[PDB]
Amino acid sequence: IVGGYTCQENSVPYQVSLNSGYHFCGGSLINDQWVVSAAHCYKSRIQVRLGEHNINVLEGNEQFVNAAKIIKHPNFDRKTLNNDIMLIKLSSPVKLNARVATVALPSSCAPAGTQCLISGWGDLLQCLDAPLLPQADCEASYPGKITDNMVCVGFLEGGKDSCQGDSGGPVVCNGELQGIVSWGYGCALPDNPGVYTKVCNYVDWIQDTIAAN
Amino acid sequence: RPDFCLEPPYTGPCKARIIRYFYNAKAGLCQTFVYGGCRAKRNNFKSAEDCMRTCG
Ligand SMILES: [Ca+2]
Repeated sequence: IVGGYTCQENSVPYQVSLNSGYHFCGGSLINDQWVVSAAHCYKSRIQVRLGEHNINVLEGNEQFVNAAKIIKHPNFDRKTLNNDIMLIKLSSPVKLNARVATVALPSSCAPAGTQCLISGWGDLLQCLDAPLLPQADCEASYPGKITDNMVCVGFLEGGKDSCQGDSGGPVVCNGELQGIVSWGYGCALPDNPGVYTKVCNYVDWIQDTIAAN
Repeated sequence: RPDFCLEPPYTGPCKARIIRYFYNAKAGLCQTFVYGGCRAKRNNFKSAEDCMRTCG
């Protein structure tokens, strides 16, 4: 996150850190046993860390839980990054409190212009307030690289953006998870806002997958 | 040595933070850099040994 601000401690209770020795991606808690992240964040062994603020200090509110099952979207493309979404089932249910809570899945796709909150460690959790951009502008910034399963969030003038270390993290608008940090050319560069997985196109896949596992 | 060994490390468009190794010709050894998680170029190794074996 560039041009952002340090989040108020525990103000983003659904934020998680994916760790396989060190922090490498973010994620969001959607229920007491499942986390959603980016498919390019796949690793055979992943430990999920919840209730974190400072990733380098044991604060006392953290919960460490190993991933039991890791399921990437069946249509994920490693080259185009289309369908960059993945579900992680935890080894055991986590304890929900003020520091560890779930985020709601979208009721519908949020329209362009909607203000959202992006968070990640890309060592204190960083926050960024930014709007969903019109698909036309997203496409104009990334000629022929944007699919219907992607949405741009940020500013066309750059300056503020998510960056390496934020992948898989949440983009929450009006209390609902609308995006997942995915990719972009550089960070906070003019005419290249961040690109995110459009979560509203996957609600049924998410729910059906959770019900079958 | 191979030409890809002289190219600067490529983070890529993805935003993960994955530590990888690359051959730094200017220094003559393999160092670490942050790989984004997708579209890796050839001067990108999971270990120092493989990096030095290929680009040494
Ligand atoms: Ca901590």
